[PDB]
Amino acid sequence: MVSKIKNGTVIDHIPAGRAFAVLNVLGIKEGFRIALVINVDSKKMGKKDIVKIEDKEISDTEANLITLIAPTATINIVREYEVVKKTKLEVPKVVKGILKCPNPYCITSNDVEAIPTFKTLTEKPLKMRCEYCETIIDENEIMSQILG
Amino acid sequence: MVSKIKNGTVIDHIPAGRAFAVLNVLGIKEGFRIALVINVDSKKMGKKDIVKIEDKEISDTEANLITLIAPTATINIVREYEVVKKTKLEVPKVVKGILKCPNPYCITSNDVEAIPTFKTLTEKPLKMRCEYCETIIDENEIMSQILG
Amino acid sequence: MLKHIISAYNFSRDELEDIFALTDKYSKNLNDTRKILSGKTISIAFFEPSTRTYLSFQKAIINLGGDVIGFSGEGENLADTIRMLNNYSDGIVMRHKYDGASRFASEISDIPVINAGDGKHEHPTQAVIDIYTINKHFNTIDGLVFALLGDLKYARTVNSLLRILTRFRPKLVYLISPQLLRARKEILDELNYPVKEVENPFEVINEVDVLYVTRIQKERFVDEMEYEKIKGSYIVSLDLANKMKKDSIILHPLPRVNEIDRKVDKTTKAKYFEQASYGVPVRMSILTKIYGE
Amino acid sequence: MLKHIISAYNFSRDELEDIFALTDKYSKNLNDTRKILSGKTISIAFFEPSTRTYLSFQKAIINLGGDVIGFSGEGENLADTIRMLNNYSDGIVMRHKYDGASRFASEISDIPVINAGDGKHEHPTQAVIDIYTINKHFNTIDGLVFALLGDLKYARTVNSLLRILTRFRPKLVYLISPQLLRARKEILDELNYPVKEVENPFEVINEVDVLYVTRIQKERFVDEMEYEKIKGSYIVSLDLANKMKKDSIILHPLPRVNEIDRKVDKTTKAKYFEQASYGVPVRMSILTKIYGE
Amino acid sequence: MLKHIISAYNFSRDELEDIFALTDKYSKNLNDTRKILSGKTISIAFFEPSTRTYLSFQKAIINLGGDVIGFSGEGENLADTIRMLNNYSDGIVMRHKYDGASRFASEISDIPVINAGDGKHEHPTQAVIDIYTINKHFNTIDGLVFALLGDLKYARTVNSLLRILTRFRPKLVYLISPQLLRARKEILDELNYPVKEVENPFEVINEVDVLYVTRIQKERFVDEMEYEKIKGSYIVSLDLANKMKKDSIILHPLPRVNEIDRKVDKTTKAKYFEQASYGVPVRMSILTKIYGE
Amino acid sequence: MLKHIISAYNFSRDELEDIFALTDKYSKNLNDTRKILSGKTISIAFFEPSTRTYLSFQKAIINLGGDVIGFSGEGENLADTIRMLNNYSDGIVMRHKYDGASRFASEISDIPVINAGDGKHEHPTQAVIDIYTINKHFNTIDGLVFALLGDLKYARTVNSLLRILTRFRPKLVYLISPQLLRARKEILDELNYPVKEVENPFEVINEVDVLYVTRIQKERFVDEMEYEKIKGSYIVSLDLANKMKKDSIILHPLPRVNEIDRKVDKTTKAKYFEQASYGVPVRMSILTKIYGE
Ligand SMILES: Nc1ccn([C@@H]2O[C@H](COP(=O)(O)OP(=O)(O)OP(=O)(O)O)[C@@H](O)[C@H]2O)c(=O)n1
Ligand SMILES: Nc1ccn([C@@H]2O[C@H](COP(=O)(O)OP(=O)(O)OP(=O)(O)O)[C@@H](O)[C@H]2O)c(=O)n1
Ligand SMILES: [Zn+2]
Ligand SMILES: [Zn+2]
Repeated sequence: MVSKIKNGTVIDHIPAGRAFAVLNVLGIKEGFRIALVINVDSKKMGKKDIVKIEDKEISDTEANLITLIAPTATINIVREYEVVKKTKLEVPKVVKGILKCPNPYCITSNDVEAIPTFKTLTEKPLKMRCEYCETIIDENEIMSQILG
Repeated sequence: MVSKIKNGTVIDHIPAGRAFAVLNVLGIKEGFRIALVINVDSKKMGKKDIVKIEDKEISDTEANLITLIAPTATINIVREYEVVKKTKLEVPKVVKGILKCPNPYCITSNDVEAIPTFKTLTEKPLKMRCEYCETIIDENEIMSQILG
Repeated sequence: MLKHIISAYNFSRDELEDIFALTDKYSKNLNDTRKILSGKTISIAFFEPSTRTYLSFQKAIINLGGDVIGFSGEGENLADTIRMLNNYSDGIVMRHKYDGASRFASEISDIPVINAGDGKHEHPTQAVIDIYTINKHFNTIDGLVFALLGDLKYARTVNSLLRILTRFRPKLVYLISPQLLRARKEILDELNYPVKEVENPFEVINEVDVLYVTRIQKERFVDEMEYEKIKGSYIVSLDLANKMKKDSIILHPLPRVNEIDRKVDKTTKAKYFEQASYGVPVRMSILTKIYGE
Repeated sequence: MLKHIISAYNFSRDELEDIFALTDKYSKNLNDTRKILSGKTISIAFFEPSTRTYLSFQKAIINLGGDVIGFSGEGENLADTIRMLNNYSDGIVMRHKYDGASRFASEISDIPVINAGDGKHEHPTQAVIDIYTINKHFNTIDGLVFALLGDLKYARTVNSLLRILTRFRPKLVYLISPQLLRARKEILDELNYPVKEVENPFEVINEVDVLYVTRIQKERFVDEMEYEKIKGSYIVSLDLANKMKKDSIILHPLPRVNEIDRKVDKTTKAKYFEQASYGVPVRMSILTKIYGE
Repeated sequence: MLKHIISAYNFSRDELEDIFALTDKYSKNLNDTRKILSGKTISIAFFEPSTRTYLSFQKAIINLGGDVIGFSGEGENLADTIRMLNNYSDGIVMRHKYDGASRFASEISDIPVINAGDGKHEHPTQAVIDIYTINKHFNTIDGLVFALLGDLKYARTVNSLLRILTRFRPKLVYLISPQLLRARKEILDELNYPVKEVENPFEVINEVDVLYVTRIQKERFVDEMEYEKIKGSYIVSLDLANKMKKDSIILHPLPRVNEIDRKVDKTTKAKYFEQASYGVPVRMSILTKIYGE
Repeated sequence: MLKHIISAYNFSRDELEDIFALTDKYSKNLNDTRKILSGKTISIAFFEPSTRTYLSFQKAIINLGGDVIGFSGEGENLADTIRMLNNYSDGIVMRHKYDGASRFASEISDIPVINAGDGKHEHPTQAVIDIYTINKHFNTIDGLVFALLGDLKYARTVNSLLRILTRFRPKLVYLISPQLLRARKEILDELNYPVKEVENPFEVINEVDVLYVTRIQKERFVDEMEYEKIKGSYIVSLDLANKMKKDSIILHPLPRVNEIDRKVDKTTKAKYFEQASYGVPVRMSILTKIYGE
């Protein structure tokens, strides 16, 4: 439902309603064109969202952050109108900035310069560990932090 | 850059970057398709944003709330692919919910059920007045509340 | 018809004159006053305590045959509290620390809500008492020259007084305050009569019919020195009193601390004690317009 | 015959049905209710303050022609205090922070003592109000399916509710709490009807006729994190409400803080406001059984 | 090479053995110890006060020829504070109420940061002191049977001890705590040696070589009664001491309150006073590995 | 010759240049600095606590071979206290909450008194640090364009800075503050160089060589709303930084709270960390002029 992009990144197969969260996850919310469609039809998912960012090629690092809320997602890098790359999304090893630590006594919950940092402990059932205080968070806490 | 809509509302001529704020202003962030393009070319404005909401016709009431952050905006109601209406955006008389009262002692700043309510005092230089405590807010405070 | 008493704006000139007459009647304290609140319970919900205003309303209600329940002081919602008082009572008189609390209460409530003070916003029944006193003395409110002295920024009584005056035709209202405590632009723009901001009372004291004082408080100024440098000239002194016209009056909605020299008490110009003594009959009157008509 | 109201156990099934009928009568607020407390003084001794319950009883007493004396807040003995109230009054309604305070008071006292809350023990007149509300809605209490949600360990209202239910025949009472706040073994062993402890409400929400909520408080858990991890699922949300049967009701003895989503208020299932509105007539009823029979 | 001392994990088995040898050397308090901190200033930044650990490090530093600056107690940023200490000093020893404070400090800092306690996280130099004491007594750490007694959930010393043990081969570590204060799953999953959770010490006391106690605190349990019911069995009593093997030792990182019966002091099994007396030489050692190699 | 350091006025242009040179020498931290305080004890009497400034002086003194005694915090007389320090020591560095405390101390005292802050009066050694930093960067102080941003009324550092500048020839000093926090007429009348009061920094930010910021505090304004309305424009933001000239510097005598956007830290214009790092050598220098010449 949105036109094709000359150069940039297309993030397809986002769960319905979650595009806004994807942009947050990426720190995008300036200069470059962005398109979103929300709640559009998806043959395999029922509904989906699509994000299109002109003139920016999301890295494998930036991209893996998406898997936290949109593990189904597919990342296409677009050049001259041709999709030149279709990234394999993986669970990121480390998450700096996006997730806060639920421990009110964690240094990351008190010092503005102390940026929250989580290291993935198991991908299987997804468990992440705060690198400062060792508090563990699950997929629930993760998704309820970013989605709401 | 986004395809035409079969039925719904198109909000065109939003200042660049402000589409997200328009949706907030409208309480939209479920079920129905939404499209945004951000930072696209505009002959008259340099850059603009466009919002498209399928299957919903924004009222003159809902619409006037947009003027607070996008007074340039134009609202088109779309049916069967034809634009059946091009709303005249006006400064809304009353704003309930969107704007908070800067007075920390205002009842609306303390009781969850006491919903902030502002009555436009002058459209000219835009000044609004809290209906509970009489605190006055200007266009600056208004825009810094919604935009950031 | 009168129901919620939230702003001085709730009153028309007609309702005020009516209230003055009823006050005159209730003043000459006959033992056959009509018990218009008989079988009714008024709740006195003083979230922010004030014993003077509490007792005034209670006495008013007692005089009218009403029963009194209430509380003074002390995470429940205002809304939920107002819903509760509606189970228990037939009217609410509330005082609250938050501006607009009475307006909001009156929106939740089926029974009448009477604002006995909401933050730094209004104190509308005080304004009725104030102008009743003035009207009693001069047989008019129109054409009088006023001077408000002290804190004109954070005083709900000043606010309510300025707004109630707009149902009349004052010749002039002098606004005498330190620079810091000037009436808010917002409020002054509502007014429909001549106003004039001034800093020292002795400059104009000779002209005023009504001198209305409020307290200035230390915990407000840039530092403790400014207050100390400014405070002594917003005190009503014996000297200032003596410079007033023969027929002039000095008002103050109590309590006072030190803002009036106590020697003023003995001059015939002192009217603040008479002012407090109309509290009951005036509030009887307001209640009578809400429930007895 | 009813005299001291200390436990929900003081009531028989017969007395409750009688009380419901009297409540029905007092609800349809006729102006000719019999003044059974005329010439009598009830003292309201709220050692532990609660303004909602204070005012409820006071209004009840006023409606019945009684005079009210009492206190709220503030090394004298409970016993000595109870002896003093016996000089001054014909019945005592007390709320106290110590468990068993009402039982002890009633042992010292010649005049009736009514327990309006004793520590974390009981709140028996609340339970009467709770079941009256339920019985009004369903025309029965027998055969209903209940769910208690929130804190089931330290909530006197829960205690009083569980105990009062034993005069009836509930189909089932679900006990939905975090592990930490489970009903005490002691209390559950008293019960004579099916009970079932569960941790998540969505597992059984579809079955319940009556959902009764209490607040969970931070200052109780091992650490602040546990609370934060557990709290969001004992909140009555709009989603939980929508999953209830058409004819089901949600109760809560007020005040609430944040344990009920305020959108629930607007659904027809919300019954907590109606519940509070029976407070007066129910307590009128209890007083009527103590003094008017 | 050792630099920041933030976790017990910073140490290898090799570094620990080296530290034990240096501790042995510094223990036999010769007056010719090498002044490796001569011309150096260590800052002791105790945001959370502890005088015992403060003085221990200060003495260590003094013994090594260092100068000491620091503070104890008292909206500046931790980061900014750490940047400031880098102007003033050549190493920082910090204790802080926030978990991970030392880790973060060491990331901001160019000079070495030594964690003397960070919230409820770790106390790594204590663990070095603990195992040095054990190794001194048994000539081994491998193959020993341990029992941790008291609070095993919120005790940084327990955390640091459990983690440091993973550089060795303990036969078994018993975890004796009330249900509420069990070692965190997170921490136990790190471990590479047999562990066994138990509730009562008398069940296994006969097997342990090392009994390590921590205090349980009231302000933690569901209510004051639970604590009172549980507390008496995590006290090291004379009876429990007498049931230990002849060659066994009792440790505790001070201060104690009442968790050890003072009669235990006089038995040859009491090792907590000897444990505290190695504080200085052990910390001298750690400092020597950071600055003297 | 320098002895008591009470005001920025104690320094001549000649003494400052000398101090800059000595600071340059002490900065290049050679291990053969002359121990001019050997055998001397300086007392650090911080009646009003500040750990940053405490530690700075202590380190300065340590670097110079001095011994340090002192106190921080806590009805004895200032005079009596000063007499006591004269028994114990050879110089006093004091910080006090009362204006003029250092001046008075220096009148009672035989040994040198150094003012590390007296109420809202002065902080003269900070001003030396400030201008040393500026002189290091620009190779001049004469002819520079300054802007003071934040609180210019109650900031001893601003006071000391304005006064020390009078030994030089600044092109212009912009005074950017809200109306409420303007430099005192008293202080401005002392000055011998162009000054210009302005309210918004973006109006002149393009001209300034040196931007010097202080914090504005809520507990100062008429009400909490004014502060909130004014505060955001005396914050050093990334935008304001980017609008400065290429060769310009941003200074701030620490601690900061939120008055500088932390992203500024990473720009080459940020000089506040370098500023704090000269604290020690500058104070070494001042001490050297007092005791080593
Ligand atoms: N120049 C281009 C190329 C494609 N796209 C978008 O990015 C995705 C491109 O994937 P593509 O390989 O072109 O189509 P599919 O093979 O169907 O993608 P997939 O197999 O991953 O579903 C599509 O959503 C398309 O709308 C685009 O916006 N601009
Ligand atoms: N069925 C339709 C009709 C139009 N539009 C969009 O809504 C606006 C329609 O305005 P229209 O009258 O069709 O075009 P213009 O005359 O150029 O609009 P305007 O004069 O207001 O700039 C355009 O942004 C167009 O992309 C749409 O999405 N679906
Ligand atoms: Zn953490
Ligand atoms: Zn308001």
